[PDB]
Amino acid sequence: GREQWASRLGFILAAMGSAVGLGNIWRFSYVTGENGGAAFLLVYLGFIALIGIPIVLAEFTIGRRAQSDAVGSFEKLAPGKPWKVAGLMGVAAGFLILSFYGVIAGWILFYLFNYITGQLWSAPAEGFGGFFEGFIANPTLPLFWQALFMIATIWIVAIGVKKGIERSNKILMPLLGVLLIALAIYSLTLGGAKEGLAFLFSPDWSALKDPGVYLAAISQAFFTLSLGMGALITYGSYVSKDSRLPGAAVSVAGLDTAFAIIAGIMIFPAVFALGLSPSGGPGLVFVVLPDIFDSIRLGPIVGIAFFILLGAAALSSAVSLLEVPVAYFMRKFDWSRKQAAITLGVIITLLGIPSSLSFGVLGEVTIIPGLNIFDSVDFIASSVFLPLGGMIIALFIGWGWKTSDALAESDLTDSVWGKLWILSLRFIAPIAILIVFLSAF
Ligand SMILES: CCCCCCCCCO[C@@H]1O[C@H](CO)[C@@H](O)[C@H](O)[C@H]1O
Ligand SMILES: CCCCCCCCCO[C@@H]1O[C@H](CO)[C@@H](O)[C@H](O)[C@H]1O
Ligand SMILES: CCCCCCCCCO[C@@H]1O[C@H](CO)[C@@H](O)[C@H](O)[C@H]1O
Ligand SMILES: CCCCCCCCCO[C@@H]1O[C@H](CO)[C@@H](O)[C@H](O)[C@H]1O
Ligand SMILES: CCCCCCCCCO[C@@H]1O[C@H](CO)[C@@H](O)[C@H](O)[C@H]1O
Ligand SMILES: CCCCCCCCCO[C@@H]1O[C@H](CO)[C@@H](O)[C@H](O)[C@H]1O
Ligand SMILES: CCCCCCCCCO[C@@H]1O[C@H](CO)[C@@H](O)[C@H](O)[C@H]1O
Ligand SMILES: CCCCCCCCCO[C@@H]1O[C@H](CO)[C@@H](O)[C@H](O)[C@H]1O
Ligand SMILES: CC(C)[C@H](N)C(=O)O
Ligand code: NA
Ligand code: NA
Repeated sequence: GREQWASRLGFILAAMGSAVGLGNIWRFSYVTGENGGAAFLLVYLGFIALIGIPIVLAEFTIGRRAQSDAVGSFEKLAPGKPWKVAGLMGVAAGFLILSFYGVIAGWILFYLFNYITGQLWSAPAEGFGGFFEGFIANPTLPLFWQALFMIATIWIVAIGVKKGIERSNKILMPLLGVLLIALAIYSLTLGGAKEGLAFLFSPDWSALKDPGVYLAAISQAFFTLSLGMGALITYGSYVSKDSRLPGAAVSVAGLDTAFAIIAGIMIFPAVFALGLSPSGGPGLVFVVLPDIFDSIRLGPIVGIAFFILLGAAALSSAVSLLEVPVAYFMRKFDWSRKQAAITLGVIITLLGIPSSLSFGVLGEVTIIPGLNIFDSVDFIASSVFLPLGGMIIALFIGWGWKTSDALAESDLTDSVWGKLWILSLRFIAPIAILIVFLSAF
């Protein structure tokens, strides 16, 4: 006797809460900026349409049918089969992603603290770039704020699905978009819009010759949709029978893509107006936006709101990440929810400490050749486990299910979409993923 979404539309809300977070504004902005912009944008969008939405629906189908955890969904639906390797990577990918996800979310809480104590209202003596660099170089200051965020994440997973995950404030997410739209409009007036919008919407096709622009595009697409980290199989596993999955998948992926494109329209016109380079790294939004808030008379109020709402959004995504291992360890080892929540939460926190330290004292240490600890874990998680696990998931429903079962449990029977959906999982998605791995590696 396990959990289910109490309210009807609690599923689409929780799935949208998982998808929308730091990946849309933080990671989308610097991965776009260091990949040329528009050409990477057209590739990232095509991957969302032809691969992302089929696998989003695929993960919902596996979860609802099996009614188990990220790994248990494969033991039940296909006993004794090696398909379950897709679920182990997702649990592994959830661990790795949440370790450094909490670091970036700690930067959010630190910036929210400085606008609340009036510290960042005016520009600091060293500039917003120098001020940000001083903070992420500090060894222990970020570990405090990352631990604070993890406590909030541990608290909400421990409370439960019905009492915590489903009980999130549902007005915070529309408010973030309303604030992103208004910051998009304002930044369009800052004078770098012609250069910023050509960067984002006028393609330089030369980038299409680098096999790294596809892997980066497929990493960002899986990352931003919470694909391949066992998150959508778990949330699907709390879903009842009379649930229309296809529209939920299109609604999850469509709303998520709107946030990224509005985040891009906000950031890159602001990047060029400030004279900076769009290849500014993970601190891109963390250096651009405090400068933008300073050019507004009521910017301090804008900054408090922007970091509360984004902070609320990062919290709901991190809650969906920790629930994947939490759900797994409850079944495998009979741990209670609170037991698994604090145990795996404290652990994942300590795994993120080396990632946090790589922006400062550990800045020189490299794991993967050419990449520090943070870039190494992000590469192993985003660029290997998510597309591979995402590829095994597609092959799983494509060649491991009776067609009638797939279309039935997906609510796509006798549909032109159901024929194109099977086409995606059987051929297009696993073929294109394998091609991107081969060219890039
Ligand atoms: C028990 C409640 C405690 C809540 C936390 C209060 C944080 C107060 C921080 O204020 C800051 O302190 C600095 C010196 O300490 C000043 O230089 C700075 O100008 C000021 O903005
Ligand atoms: C619960 C909140 C915890 C906040 C902890 C912040 C730790 C910052 C310590 O300051 C550091 O002290 C050194 C002297 O030892 C200086 O040389 C160094 O310049 C300075 O960066
Ligand atoms: C409900 C959460 C409240 C907890 C507040 C924790 C305060 C952390 C204080 O650290 C200090 O913050 C200063 C900013 O003013 C920095 O200048 C300084 O380097 C750093 O040592
Ligand atoms: C980093 C450590 C911080 C983690 C905080 C975890 C708080 C867990 C609270 O959970 C709930 O507390 C109630 C107490 O009455 C129980 O009745 C209920 O069953 C339980 O679900
Ligand atoms: C709900 C949507 C809110 C959109 C907010 C857009 C605010 C943009 C204001 O820009 C400023 O406007 C002045 C004239 O209006 C100019 O003199 C000034 O140079 C310009 O920088
Ligand atoms: C809020 C939505 C804004 C949509 C912006 C899409 C238009 C991007 C076009 O970029 C460039 O604009 C320059 C302006 O002259 C042209 O010279 C150049 O040829 C063109 O490539
Ligand atoms: C959010 C809605 C945005 C709509 C998409 C805007 C399309 C911008 C078209 O740029 C075009 O790129 C070409 C390079 O291939 C140039 O040849 C051409 O001169 C230039 O105009
Ligand atoms: C919920 C809305 C969040 C976005 C708000 C957009 C900021 C509007 C900025 O307008 C004006 O721009 C001028 C810049 O020159 C300032 O001098 C002026 O004082 C400021 O008020
Ligand atoms: C769960 C998290 C990775 C979410 N997909 C994001 O875009 O931030
Ligand atoms: Na996202
Ligand atoms: Na979220």
